[PDB]
Amino acid sequence: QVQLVQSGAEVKKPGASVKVSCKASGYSFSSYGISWVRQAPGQGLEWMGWISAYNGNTNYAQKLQGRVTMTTDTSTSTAYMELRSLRSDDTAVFYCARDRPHILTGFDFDYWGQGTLVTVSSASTKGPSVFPLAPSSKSTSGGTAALGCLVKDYFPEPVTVSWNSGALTSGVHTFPAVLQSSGLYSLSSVVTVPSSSLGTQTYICNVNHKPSNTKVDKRVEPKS
Amino acid sequence: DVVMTQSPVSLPVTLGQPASISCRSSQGLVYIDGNTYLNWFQQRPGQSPRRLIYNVFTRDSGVPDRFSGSGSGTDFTLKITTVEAEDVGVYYCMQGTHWPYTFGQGTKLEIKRTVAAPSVFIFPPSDEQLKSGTASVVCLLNNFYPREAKVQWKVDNALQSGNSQESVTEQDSKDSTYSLSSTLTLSKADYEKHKVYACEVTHQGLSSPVTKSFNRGE
Amino acid sequence: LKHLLSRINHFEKIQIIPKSSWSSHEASLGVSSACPYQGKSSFFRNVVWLIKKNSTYPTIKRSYNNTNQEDLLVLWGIHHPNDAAEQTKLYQNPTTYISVG
Amino acid sequence: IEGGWTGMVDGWYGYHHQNEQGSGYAADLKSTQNAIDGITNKVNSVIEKMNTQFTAVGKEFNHLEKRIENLNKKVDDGFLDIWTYNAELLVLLENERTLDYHDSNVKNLYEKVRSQLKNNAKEIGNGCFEFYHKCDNTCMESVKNGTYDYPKYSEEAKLNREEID
Amino acid sequence: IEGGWTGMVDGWYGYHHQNEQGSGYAADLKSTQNAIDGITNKVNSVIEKMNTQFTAVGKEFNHLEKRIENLNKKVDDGFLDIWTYNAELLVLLENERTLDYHDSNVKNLYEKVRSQLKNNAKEIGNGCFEFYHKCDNTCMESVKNGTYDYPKYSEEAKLNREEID
Amino acid sequence: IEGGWTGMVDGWYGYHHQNEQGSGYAADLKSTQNAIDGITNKVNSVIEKMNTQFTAVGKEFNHLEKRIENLNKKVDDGFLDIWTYNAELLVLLENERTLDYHDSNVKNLYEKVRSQLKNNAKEIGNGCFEFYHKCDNTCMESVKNGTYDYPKYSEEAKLNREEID
Repeated sequence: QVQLVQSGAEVKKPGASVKVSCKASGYSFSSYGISWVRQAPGQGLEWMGWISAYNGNTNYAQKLQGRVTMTTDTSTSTAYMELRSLRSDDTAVFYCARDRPHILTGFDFDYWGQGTLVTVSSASTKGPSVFPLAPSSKSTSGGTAALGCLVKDYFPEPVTVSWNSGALTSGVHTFPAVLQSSGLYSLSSVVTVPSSSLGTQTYICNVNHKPSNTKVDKRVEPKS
Repeated sequence: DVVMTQSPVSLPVTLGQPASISCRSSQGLVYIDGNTYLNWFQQRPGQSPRRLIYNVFTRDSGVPDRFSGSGSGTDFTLKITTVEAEDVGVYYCMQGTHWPYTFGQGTKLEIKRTVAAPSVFIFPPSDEQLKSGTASVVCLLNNFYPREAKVQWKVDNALQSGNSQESVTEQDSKDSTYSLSSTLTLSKADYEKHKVYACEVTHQGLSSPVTKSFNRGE
Repeated sequence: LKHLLSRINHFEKIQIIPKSSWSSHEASLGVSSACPYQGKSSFFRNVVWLIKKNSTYPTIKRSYNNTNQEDLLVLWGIHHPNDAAEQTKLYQNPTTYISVG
Repeated sequence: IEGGWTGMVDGWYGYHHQNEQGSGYAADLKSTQNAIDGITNKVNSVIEKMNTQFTAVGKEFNHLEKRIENLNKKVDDGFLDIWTYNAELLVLLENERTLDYHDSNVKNLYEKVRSQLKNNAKEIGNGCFEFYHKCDNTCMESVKNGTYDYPKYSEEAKLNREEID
Repeated sequence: IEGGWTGMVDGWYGYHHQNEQGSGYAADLKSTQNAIDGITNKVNSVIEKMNTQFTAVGKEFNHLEKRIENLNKKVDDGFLDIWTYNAELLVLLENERTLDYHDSNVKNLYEKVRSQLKNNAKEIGNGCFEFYHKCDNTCMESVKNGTYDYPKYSEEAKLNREEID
Repeated sequence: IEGGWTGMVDGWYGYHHQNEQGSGYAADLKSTQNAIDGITNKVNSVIEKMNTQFTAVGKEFNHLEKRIENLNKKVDDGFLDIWTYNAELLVLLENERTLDYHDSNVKNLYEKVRSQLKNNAKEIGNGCFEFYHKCDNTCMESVKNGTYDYPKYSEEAKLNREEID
């Protein structure tokens, strides 16, 4: 039924062409159209374009008309969005949605796709530098001593943090990454465990930066 | 061009409190077909957007009766009775019949409306990163009703702005309770220049601002 | 009045005047042919069908102040007989008036 | 053009291209889209009816023959059955204007193709252009896109006419 | 058909049959009768004007400038010259609708005879069908009654075309 | 006649005479002048709008809810936006009537020249009469003045037809 499979996450430098693909199936592709939507990082939803598989009726948004080029492969029932010129401002995640083909008919974004995020900055991939935290002042000893690791200095966005062989389940509040002003990233992953179990409970941040495959098992030590 | 103005951007609710979201258009949104076109969308955080009301008065197959699209003239509304927990998230108006398709701005929902009780913490930098060159200190706020606590930074009693960065979690499903992690990153030089790094946390649950000093040598 | 009601959602009754006021110089409300309350001939409950006392119906003057800080829809009526006997029996002075202010 | 096209379900105004390669129904994008924009704006603007304000207006005889009631009654009853009639007229009016607008767009497109093709084709049938020469798929696009060029195919077409002349 | 027929005094829409035997003016019965029914109903229905009720309405200044008089005056004077204009429009409206209805019935009958005859005749003149073959008096009735049959006279007609072809 | 004439700046309806001697644009005097008289009278008569008299009408609530004000208010506000709409319709109405009047005068003149010339010429182009014989400058005047005579040029024209026949 509902299957709008978007392409894989893509990373480029400003001024290079980007190509996103949304392959569709599990539902009749009777010329039904496809439109593409962009959500700036944690910001609004901006419609970018629409293409009718029935025809070649593209409607690129005034703002972005020259760069954007859209195509459809009816044989594979796959749509494609291509931004010829890239900008640091363009860095965002892109989304797909079905649309009705006939202009006479209205519109139906009934099915939506998996968000392909696209990053655009002049920075190469870098492995993260994991650094631990400690309950120096014992924090709220009578409550929960807090322990964290800092995953920093890395350029692609996808990161997966496993706490104590991922076994750690509650207490973990991994935080959203913030672009370091120099173009890098910084995650903070913290846990709240009562100060009773200082040495008994083991604390290990098992992080991996999938695009660079930096699988690193970091040590959390309770320096007070 | 079309302008979709969403009146109630910030909408905290309490479970079971029918609340409404208003979308107002610049021009009428009827089309040659005959039907209006304001299919409301909901993007539950972490998930991709979903459709609710087809046209202006048509619930979608997998949509709870609680969700109800309404409105006839430029001013349309969306009222959900028994506001539940998956109901929380961001919502957008639908693109106008004009080809300029306009989603408009967003409206966020809250789980309930309790008061704040944050557990503030601070984390001095381990010597490991203190050797790489970067020196960063994290202030932690575990739970309270809003998403902001004005964590301001005082280096040797000097407010530090810009060098700070704040990241925010979502309402814990168990209990509406956002968490914060303001970080201030600086060079080794500034770390060695100034021993004392007091923050300052400020929000509703606290009648007294809490600053945790955390000097360089402990 | 209907359009007045088209802008009213809630009413609350109040006792503007009592029956003691008119017992003092009048006679309690009587009945209505084929108009029992449920099973005993009666009258409207919000208005007083005043009658003369011992063939003595004097000119009666009274007034009320919305002391209550709220609008108060107040209602009265006038009896239009068809015979002079009817008036004489129900109201002794035959030349009458109801002066409202 | 006295016959409608069922195959042209993409847009109102369209062309039925026929080449040695095949035959299809291609709608004209600019004509349909611009017309749709204008018709939609007509519809939404016509909706504006802006009835008179709700001036909280009611009176009655007040037992003293205050016909203000029967006056205000007529006034509202007379504003309706007058505005309603007037509105029925505006519907009928706009209805025709959309219909003749449609016929005008038809004739404008037919003049467009006549202007480009000139004597490189025969006007035959109900709005059909029989090419003396062979308009390739691209050439068919060029006529549609308004980028058709008479000279390239001119001489070939001219000799064909003279053959049947 | 740009010319009226004076000889067709029986009904509006008619056919002028011409056979080897002779020439006559026969009106189409169903077209005229159905059209007469619709036009008559339009006429009687249009008559319904349903003026506002006689609400026993008059007032005057009463020597105290009770303009209710000049209000009620205008109200009646304004309802007329508005309804009258509006009624003039409805007359003009219905007038055209009857006229174009008539033209439509004409064209519908011409398509009826075209559909039956097909290529067994030539479209010549102002709505005249020259039969290649000889349509007998009955055959003329069959075309009129809608019971005309192409095949019987088809082959004869075809050979005649080929003779002048 | 689907094309306008810029050279005919003297009058609306005109003829483009062409003789062996030359070619000119002569407007028909009676048609233009009579039409101008009728159109001008339509314009001045339409102007008559005769608004209701200034009946010195105003009232207000008088602190006792004398809605005569909101009544008289609506009455004036309702007479306008009704008369205005109604007037917009009358403009549109007269507009079309002038336009179709113009088209009718065109067709009347074309029938005039057809009636005089009959089979002494060919109907060719968009309202052009190709004379089989040679209509002299006077002869061109005679057609214009309605004084054209078929017989004089008849036999000459007939032989020319038979030559191309």
